[PDB]
Amino acid sequence: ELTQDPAVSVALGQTVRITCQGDSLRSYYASWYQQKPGQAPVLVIYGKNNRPSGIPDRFSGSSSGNTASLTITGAQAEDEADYYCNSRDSSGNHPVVFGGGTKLTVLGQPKGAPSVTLFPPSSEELQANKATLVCLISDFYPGAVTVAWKADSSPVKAGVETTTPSKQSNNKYAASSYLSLTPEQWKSHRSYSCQVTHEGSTVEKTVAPT
Amino acid sequence: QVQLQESGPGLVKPSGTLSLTCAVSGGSISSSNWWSWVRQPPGKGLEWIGEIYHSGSTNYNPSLKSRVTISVDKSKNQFSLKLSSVTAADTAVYYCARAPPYCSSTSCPDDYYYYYMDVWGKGTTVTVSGASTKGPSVFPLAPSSKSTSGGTAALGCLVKDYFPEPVTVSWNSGALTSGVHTFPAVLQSSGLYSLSSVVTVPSSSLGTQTYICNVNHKPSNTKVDKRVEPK
Repeated sequence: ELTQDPAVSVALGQTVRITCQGDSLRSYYASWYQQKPGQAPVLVIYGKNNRPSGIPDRFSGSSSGNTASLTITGAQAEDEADYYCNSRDSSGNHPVVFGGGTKLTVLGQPKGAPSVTLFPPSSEELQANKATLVCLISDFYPGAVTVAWKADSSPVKAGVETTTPSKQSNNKYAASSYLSLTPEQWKSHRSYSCQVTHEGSTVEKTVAPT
Repeated sequence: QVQLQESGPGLVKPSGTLSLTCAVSGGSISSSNWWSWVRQPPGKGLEWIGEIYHSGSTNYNPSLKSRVTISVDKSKNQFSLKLSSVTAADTAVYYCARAPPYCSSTSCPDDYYYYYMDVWGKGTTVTVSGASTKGPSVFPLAPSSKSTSGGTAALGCLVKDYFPEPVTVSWNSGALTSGVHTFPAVLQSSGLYSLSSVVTVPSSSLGTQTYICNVNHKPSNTKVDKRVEPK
């Protein structure tokens, strides 16, 4: 069993040290991986201070006794990710153990308003006696947002499915919301609206049957 | 050795047996390495499952020892994984990887006390569920230029009601990559997934260029090529 801190934060341009602690580390070296949301883990440290090709030299590794440390000198925005240490157990037949992970937050990144795009139901779905409204939200930072739907000028609240925010490749966030209606309901109102609020400011997009 | 690729069922009913295979291409399985399996449950950490040598010797994770069997097929340059008595907690993304040799003694050269996994597969998603596989329904999202910059429009594809995960989307057989944004799926109250894929294109091309989204849903062996045209 290897222990890590669950959350560590660093400001842009400063140095951070992620620790990995375990009794097995007295016998075998520690490797490190970086993982960004929606991707596979990437090896950054074989062990000691040896890195694969392609890993910038701002990453460095060290170890002593029962602890190992990954050090990032001069953190940049692309270093925001999860980090796992990994080694070989010293007891028994030596299974392989992982650390719990460390979510590394980089401070000082720029804010951003959400970009909203609302699609009305397609003619093919209506002919199949169904109707979906698609509200696509992207490029907002920080990653907190609230979505509300409106039939004409009234809240609907029924048939709404909204995803949790996920981090894009540019460290900003995206989300989506779906409103499922019957073809009768879509044609018996004059408009529907998707209202997206972020950091106190709201963006409202409206569609209409035509 | 240069590339590993997993392949499995995608869906497994509770108390069933998970069966996976990793094809090794570009190198031989008879190398002096430990061919390993790793998984990661949704929203959780990495977990080591086990490893096998090219002679057949294995080493398992003590918490999963009673349910796992790892094999090696030297006739097909492959190694496989079996996990029985599955439950909901076995839903995860499974990876195959390759580890270096090591020493358990105390008097080897220094390079025999490293451990890492430098060659990984792309991973495969296995969800343990008692429900049935459901293919997707693809509907076009007609172009709209109101939310984009000057001289651009947004058109997309709606992938509705599929199970289980995942689906992949591409545009014009991969020839269109700039401006593509595929959003993560939503888990509807019915237990079925849905997502959308949007691409930003010049608004001056909406009447002259053909736009087709290629939706692939491997768990159901389905592939749809939906044309997206203006209103």
